[PDB]
Amino acid sequence: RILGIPWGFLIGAELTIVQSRISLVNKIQKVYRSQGVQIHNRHIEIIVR
Amino acid sequence: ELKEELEAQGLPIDGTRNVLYQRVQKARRINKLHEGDTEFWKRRFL
RNA sequence: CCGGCGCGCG
DNA sequence: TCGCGTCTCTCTAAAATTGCAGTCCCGCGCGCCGTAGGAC
DNA sequence: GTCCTAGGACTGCAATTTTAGAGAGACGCGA
Repeated sequence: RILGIPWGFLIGAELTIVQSRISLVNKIQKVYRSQGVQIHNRHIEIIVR
Repeated sequence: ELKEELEAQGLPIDGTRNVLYQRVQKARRINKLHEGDTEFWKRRFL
């Protein structure tokens, strides 16, 4: 409603995906860290991408 | 409310009495914009 | 030299 | 002489369940049992 | 004896199964 031509869709998709990636990695890392499992952020970022 | 049926056809004559009935029974025989203005959106983004 | 059923090992 | 809610369906827009489709660690060993049915 | 012999568990999703929304042609009653 604020931005029309693709800045409406491009910025909206960019903001949604950027927030989703941060929380998706955080939730998975929190689950594994709670059990002492040590996995690099690179491996999870490969899956989340 | 049979006069509402007349809107489905061209309304030939009709009006007084029994003409609407005969016609409804014989009608079955035939069957400001700112698009492309990147500067405005850049201003709105901030 | 094909598949089912049962019992096991890591 | 028509007019009025309206009798009797009537046809479809919009959810509300509901019956499938799909899937459900890996790698080894051993044994048993099939292959059935019927008029001669 | 046998010789040929013919009933989990969860998710996904389109498919009913209504519920509903309006709605109209002919109408029995009525102005």
